[PDB]
Amino acid sequence: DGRSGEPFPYPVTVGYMYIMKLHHLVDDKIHARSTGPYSMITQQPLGGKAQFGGQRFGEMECWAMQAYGAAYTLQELLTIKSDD
Amino acid sequence: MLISQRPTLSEDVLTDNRSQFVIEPLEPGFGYTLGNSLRRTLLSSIPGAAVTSIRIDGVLHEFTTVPGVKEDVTEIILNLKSLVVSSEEDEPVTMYLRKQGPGEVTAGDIVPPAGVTVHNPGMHIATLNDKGKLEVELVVERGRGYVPAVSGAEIGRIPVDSIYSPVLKVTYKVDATRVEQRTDFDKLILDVETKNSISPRDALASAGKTLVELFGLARELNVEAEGIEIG
Amino acid sequence: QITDWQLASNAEHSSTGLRSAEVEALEALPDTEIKEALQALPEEFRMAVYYADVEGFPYKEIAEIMDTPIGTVMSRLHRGRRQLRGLLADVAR
Repeated sequence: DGRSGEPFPYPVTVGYMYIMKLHHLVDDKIHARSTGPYSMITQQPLGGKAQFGGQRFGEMECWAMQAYGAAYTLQELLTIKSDD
Repeated sequence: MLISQRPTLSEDVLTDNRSQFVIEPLEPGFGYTLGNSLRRTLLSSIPGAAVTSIRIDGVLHEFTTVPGVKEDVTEIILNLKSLVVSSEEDEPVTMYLRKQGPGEVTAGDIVPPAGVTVHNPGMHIATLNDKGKLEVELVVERGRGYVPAVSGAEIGRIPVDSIYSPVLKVTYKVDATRVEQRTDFDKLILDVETKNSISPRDALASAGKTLVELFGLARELNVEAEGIEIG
Repeated sequence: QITDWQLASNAEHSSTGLRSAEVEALEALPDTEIKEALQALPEEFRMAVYYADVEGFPYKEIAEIMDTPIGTVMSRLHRGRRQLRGLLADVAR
């Protein structure tokens, strides 16, 4: 163990494996928006990272909010955070 | 070679014999550099005194039951291993515990020879019934760490597990702390519980001196630039 | 449906882009630069230059809004303009 220094009490399978770097990369996936462009049509935030867009809060997520009984979170998400 | 932002040692006292020390901030990874070495040093590197062996009068070949006492033999061995004692010179030093009248025996009823100290005189030892007689010999030596019982020779003398270390228990943990845009810096937390012989403070200080002496051996091979945190 | 990508791409070439609630709120805030230079002007001159340069009224209408002859409106316009030119020099601000 490189941290404590003690040996691990049991022999561990070791060897060489061929590992590939897949094209799903966190540099492309990470996105965050406080405020940004909105659609001229629906007046909701644009979608997609390239558009500096907001996250989709969908029907099932509203079901989750209602099952929690959180009224102000749900209203805030669907009004002042979107098309108000 | 470059200078590091100086880490600090803080003390949060829990009980008189129990304390948590926090060394922070440490450069990433160094919490595990200091942690296990400080724990093993605190446990095994501090010299202390304890009971090497005992001899109970009235029982030699048997060792199951002691007549005249409620506790059995091994239950006497247990709370005799809990005896907190300190000695000056290092030689086996014999002590004697004797009591007659019905009541309870404590560590104060043991007669310390000159140069030894019983730090927990209120510790229960055995319960003497009516007419019960208690005579036992306790050998005390100085050592380090925890040495298991070492027998033949003369009957009646039983070697016991000797807890030399003045520190009872040590556990450590490494938590994340943030220094200027880096949240991965190391924060070392040591939880140490000791006998009343010494404080956790002086135990950590003695461990520091010991390890400074140890790594001084590598320090002596040459004098070349290293990480310097002072100031 | 028109995609958000097409809306943004079209906005890149548009006279006014896609503004955000942040840009709106900060644009609604006081300048604290221009406002201070306007408050340093006396109330008559800042009023004349407000109705003239900022609002865009013709000069006669400024002479009507505040009750003054044409001469005080024009003179206060030129002097207030000069003083404001002194109080700030900016290629952009």
